[PDB]
Amino acid sequence: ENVLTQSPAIMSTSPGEKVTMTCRASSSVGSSYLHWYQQKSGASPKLWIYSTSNLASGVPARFSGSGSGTSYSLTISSVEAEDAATYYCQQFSGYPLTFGSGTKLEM
Amino acid sequence: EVQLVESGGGLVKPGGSLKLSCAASGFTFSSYAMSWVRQSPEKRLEWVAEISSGGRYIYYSDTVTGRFTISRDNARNILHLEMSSLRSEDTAMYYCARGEVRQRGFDYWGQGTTLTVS
Amino acid sequence: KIDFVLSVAGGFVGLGNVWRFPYLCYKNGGGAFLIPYFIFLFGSGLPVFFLEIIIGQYTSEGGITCWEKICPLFSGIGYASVVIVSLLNVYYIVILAWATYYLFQSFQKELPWAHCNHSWNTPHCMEDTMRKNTNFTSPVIEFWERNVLSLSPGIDHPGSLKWDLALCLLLVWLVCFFCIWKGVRSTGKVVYFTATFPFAMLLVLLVRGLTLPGAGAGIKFYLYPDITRLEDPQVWIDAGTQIFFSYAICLGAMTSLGSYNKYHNNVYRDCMLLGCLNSGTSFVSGFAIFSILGFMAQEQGVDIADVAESGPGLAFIAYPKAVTMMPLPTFWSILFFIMLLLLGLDSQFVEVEGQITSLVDLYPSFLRKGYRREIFIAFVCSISYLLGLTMVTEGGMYVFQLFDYYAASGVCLLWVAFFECFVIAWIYGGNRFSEDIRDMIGFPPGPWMKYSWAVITPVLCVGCFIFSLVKYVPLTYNKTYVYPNWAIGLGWSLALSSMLCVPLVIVIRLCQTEGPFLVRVKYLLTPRE
Ligand SMILES: N=C(N)NCCS(=O)(=O)O
Ligand SMILES: [Cl-]
Ligand code: NA
Ligand code: NA
Repeated sequence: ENVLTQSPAIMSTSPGEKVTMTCRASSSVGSSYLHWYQQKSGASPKLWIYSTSNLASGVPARFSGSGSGTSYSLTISSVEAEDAATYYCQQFSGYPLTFGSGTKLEM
Repeated sequence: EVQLVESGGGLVKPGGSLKLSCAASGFTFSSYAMSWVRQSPEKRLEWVAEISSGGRYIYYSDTVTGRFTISRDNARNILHLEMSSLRSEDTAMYYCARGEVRQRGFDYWGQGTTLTVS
Repeated sequence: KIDFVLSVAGGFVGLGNVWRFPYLCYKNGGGAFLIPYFIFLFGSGLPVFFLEIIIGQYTSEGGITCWEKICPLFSGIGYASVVIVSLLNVYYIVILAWATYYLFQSFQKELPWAHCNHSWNTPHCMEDTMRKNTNFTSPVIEFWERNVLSLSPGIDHPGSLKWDLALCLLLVWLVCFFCIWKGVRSTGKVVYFTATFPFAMLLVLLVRGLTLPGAGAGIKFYLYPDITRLEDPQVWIDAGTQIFFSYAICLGAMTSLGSYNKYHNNVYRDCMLLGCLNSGTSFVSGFAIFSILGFMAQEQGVDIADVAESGPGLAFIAYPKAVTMMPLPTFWSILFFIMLLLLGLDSQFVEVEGQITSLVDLYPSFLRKGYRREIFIAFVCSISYLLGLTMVTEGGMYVFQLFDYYAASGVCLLWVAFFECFVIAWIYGGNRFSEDIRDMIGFPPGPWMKYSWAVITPVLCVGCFIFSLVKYVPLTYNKTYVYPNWAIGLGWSLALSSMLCVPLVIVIRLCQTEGPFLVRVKYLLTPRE
């Protein structure tokens, strides 16, 4: 079971600042097999980034992704109140499928 | 593609059994692999099981592989998850998720059903 | 990992691109060849290549045995594929025999095809420079005919056995034996040279060709299509089965390579890139050949269709001429034939290795390891040597042309491609097979692949097959020589040897299976472990 861990478990932040989040895997994950999901407080998750950099249909363009091998990251050019959510990384390379610990942006 | 809706959440005793349902609409349910994902009261996401489009390939998480059974009804566009012996750790919010392409992830998520084992 | 990519690239890039494609295109008047060529390429070629690779990777079985896990009833497809490779390995290496002979003839102060002071030349020789000033013959052509080939007047006149070409065949078969036996010439860093040098020499030849005076006429011949010819089934079969030949499909060799790939490996993008490499080198080396043909037409004062052989010797006429038009011709002659030898020898290694892995998978009780697998490989090589040795006689060119037309080309490839696509799409099921592909690579084939298997490939194969029988024309070696009827019967014998494996294996499996007919069919239609 490939364990995924995200370092900044909680992120105090204010509008206008840039943000980057980290997602490390116990085993190497292929670039096409890592995804990021948003989950607004009290609602079900939604796909946010796929194939490590491809933005989903509804995500604003300000989001971006990067990474390779055992480490991955997702970034925001500048945050807004609408971006206050919990973001989970997920490997889809091999079973069991595993989600990261999740990182919550507080403002 | 529009909609997924779960049903059948409720309260059951420890060690009991429960069956969840997830109806699909707005897309050809028979053409997409389906997955169940689980969110604990600690809000941590955990994957449960995947069933492919034809139901021939099925995968389980190691923590449920002996107790959970996943199935689908392509003739009725409904997805099912059956739990045989619910442990205390199995109380959670359950989402059915559409996962046809591994390089694209879970496109759509249902509203979710809560499962309680008080 | 790149072991798979290198294996495929070295396997199905080879003499099919550098030697066969130019001669089939020239035989069919140039531009008209490309329309059916690309129609088949994008309709069947790439999808069926991906299909073979996916069969191999899914079953992890080699060539013959994978059909036991997909559709046992149609197991005859594997035997047909393996016998196709058996005949291909017999006749394909004779081209390397000719290349070896040319290379050994390169070791001279002056190349023997540059002029005709030499003994073998007809009194009607005219050195190509002076012809523009009767039925004169070029020294480059009659070196091929009278020194290398020593061409007999017909297949009915075997003549003697060329004692030198026999030892050339022996040398190349020894190389194949020691490479396949020890596993040498693969997976090493030396492959950095082996995989790159041939394309470098192809670039050199292309740059020579495009700069020769009169190249533009050859390119116009190459690219402008006479739609009238297309009315003839010959161009359609030639182009479609050239696609199937060049991609090494219907051999089961690509399936054999796929069986070594990991189950969860995403192969789709690699397959598409490799197909781009293959068809691209074919199309690009077309510009190398036809520029030289235009130059020869301009120099000699005859139409492009008349300058060279409408047959297998087109490469051994064109490139030898080109290397004569470069500084220090001997250097470039040696490099050209070393390029040809390397490029064909890895495709020979891959094909023989595929044949052997497919055959040892039938009986792993024997044929287990070097104690007897080496001996089995030695037996295969010896037998293939004795059969290829028939093409080294003075009449060997006619036998080689008959083999190249019928044994691993033409209708026998259409047959296997049709049955592979038909089985997977309609007997096994596109819905099942797309789910298997989704399980392995992570996403379904999509509509291009699905409909190529379901409709386009069956339709194209059946259409060309029937069209060539409604508008039948017999084989001819170089547009003048007409084969005797028993030779045509022999060619159809070669083709049917491959084709009949499907009916006969079907009846063999319906027999010896127990129960009423209905349950027999149902049982054979059901996969097995
Ligand atoms: N021999 C076959 N059929 N394929 C090998 C590749 S190629 O040299 O024919 O292009
Ligand atoms: Cl080709
Ligand atoms: Na080659
Ligand atoms: Na090729």
